[PDB]
Amino acid sequence: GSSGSSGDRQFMNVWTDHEKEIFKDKFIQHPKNFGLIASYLERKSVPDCVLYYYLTKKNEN
Repeated sequence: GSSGSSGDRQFMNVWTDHEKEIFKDKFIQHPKNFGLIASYLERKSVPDCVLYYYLTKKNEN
């Protein structure tokens, strides 16, 4: 990983590995806090991450 910013100029709106890692990184510290986890992920919003929490915690009751 030498080249920092290769390009990816195209607008890509999809949860990527890099993102996921961040979603959890903070979660551990400030769990149940979408206000922060979102602050870091500018590309994403507050009410945008709240969903993920469910997706990962979606079971059949």
